[PDB]
Amino acid sequence: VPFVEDWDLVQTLGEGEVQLAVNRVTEEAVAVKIVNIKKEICINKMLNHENVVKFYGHRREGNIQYLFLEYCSGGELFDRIEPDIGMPEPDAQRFFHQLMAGVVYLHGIGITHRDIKPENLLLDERDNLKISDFGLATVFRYNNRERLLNKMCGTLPYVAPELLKRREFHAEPVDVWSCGIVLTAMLAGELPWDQPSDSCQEYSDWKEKKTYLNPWKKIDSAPLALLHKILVENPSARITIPDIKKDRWYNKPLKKGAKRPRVTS
Ligand SMILES: N#Cc1cnc(NC(=O)Nc2ccc3cc(C(=O)O)ccc3c2)cn1
Repeated sequence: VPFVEDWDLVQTLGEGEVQLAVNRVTEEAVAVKIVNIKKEICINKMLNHENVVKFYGHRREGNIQYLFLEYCSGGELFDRIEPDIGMPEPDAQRFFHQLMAGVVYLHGIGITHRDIKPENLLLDERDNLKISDFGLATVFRYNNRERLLNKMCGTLPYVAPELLKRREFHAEPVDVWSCGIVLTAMLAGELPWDQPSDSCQEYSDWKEKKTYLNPWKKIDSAPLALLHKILVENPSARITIPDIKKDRWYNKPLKKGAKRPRVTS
């Protein structure tokens, strides 16, 4: 079929730069990342899951790398969070379920994302969450042997406290912590602290269980009981994903399915 390989760059999606590309023949939309990168391509080739941004391929034009990735028309989860309000609790529970499925998948194949935040969680046309950007990602389990991490990666308001206090740490509780900060942002529309350190007053208040303060006072007791188990300073005592899936709020019926068309009489 002629011209089937031609794509037109129609608009900017993010910033390296991310462009929306449309196929000249089929009109299929893809996101093109125009660029660490060698590792991002290698990790992306391992990935295949409904809550993980799809990798279609790559092309190297001299010094420039072109990553052909899934287009998510709903944009970033970040723009679904109303500042200081958040979003309706049933929406946050659905986004959190899909975030857990995506992270379970990644950890299962021994990959840690290391930069989970709402800017990296994209939504398709049906508002299905997709974990995006594997530029900071790494392999923490190979040949069934766990590798402890030591590199400083992520975004300070979402990083686990052990990444700041310890030389080495396990990879999985770090992604669990950032998911908990994402859950906090979705339910309160604010970040609880700048960084999880003792020098940070907001972080000390949380360890002192002052939940009458913002953002915790905006969060219902059931999802807050979950946050009490995720945002635990000691990563060895922090709730694992199998146990998040057994939490009372995680399994609380709150939301109806996608609106489906119907007529009466
Ligand atoms: N790395 C990476 C990466 C970045 N973007 C990917 N896909 C994608 O569709 N990106 C975006 C990013 C921002 C967007 C923002 C909007 C919007 O603000 O309306 C709509 C669609 C968007 C789509 C896929 N992988």
